[PDB]
Amino acid sequence: ELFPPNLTRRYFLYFKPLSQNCAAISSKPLSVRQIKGDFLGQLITVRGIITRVSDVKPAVEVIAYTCDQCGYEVFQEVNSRTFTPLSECTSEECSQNQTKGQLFMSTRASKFSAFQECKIQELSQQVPVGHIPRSLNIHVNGT
Amino acid sequence: KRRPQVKLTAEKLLSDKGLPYVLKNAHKRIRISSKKNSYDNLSNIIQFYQLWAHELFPKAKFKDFMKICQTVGKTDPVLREYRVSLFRDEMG
DNA sequence: TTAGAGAATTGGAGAGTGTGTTTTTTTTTTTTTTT
DNA sequence: ACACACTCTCCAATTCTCTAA
Ligand SMILES: [Zn+2]
Repeated sequence: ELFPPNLTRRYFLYFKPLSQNCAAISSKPLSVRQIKGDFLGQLITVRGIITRVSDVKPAVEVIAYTCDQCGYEVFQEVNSRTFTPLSECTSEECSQNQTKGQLFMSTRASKFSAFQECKIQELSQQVPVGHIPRSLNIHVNGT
Repeated sequence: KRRPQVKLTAEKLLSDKGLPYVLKNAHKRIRISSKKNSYDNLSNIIQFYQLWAHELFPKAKFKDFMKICQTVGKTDPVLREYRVSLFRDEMG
């Protein structure tokens, strides 16, 4: 494909859990102790108090580059927390012209999304005797 | 084997993309004026030849394009046949 | 005078190898037990 | 194992030289 489809998705998408009055686990709140390792991958609901909130900063999704000699553009998609930027124009036309041109990054055609990180903690009146309260890290993107 | 090297060659020049384009367009491209300086008009002549050289064969520096052209221009008989054909057309 | 056949010199493609990385105050705001 | 620094090697691109038409 010419470019990754993520580059032109102008929208965000989210799921809203089942109404408990129609009801399933996503409708039934869990305290931060009940979130065992069994739940990894699932959609759940959590009840608690927020302890701290970060301020908004951008995160990359698709990065855009320009090749100087052959005047051609290439894209890279980022999922992990870190990445290596590109540094060689591997395009077949550029290669067959033996044109070992240099790649440079561009903001004006890259795609970002808003990011924020928070932390949630269990209610003090639900802590069992002699224990210290536990907490979870929450991530938030889009609108 | 390693990948063979890519070069300028008379086949590119004799292609329709090549030298016929210059003869098809040069009369319309360049324009001198007494109304502008020597340096002005002199600079103007090189524009078209530079852009054409890039479009033909982007490997190398402009000077290297000219000096490369000298070798094949003096040696290849088919290219020389084409050139005497031009000057015969004017003898026509 | 052109050109084509053979020899010598050089460039860098690219393949290979070894390597490094995780990890006693001194000054100032606040709670607590001690005279 | 994953980017780097550095070493080694082979192969063909190039220019130079000699010969004859
Ligand atoms: Zn390129």
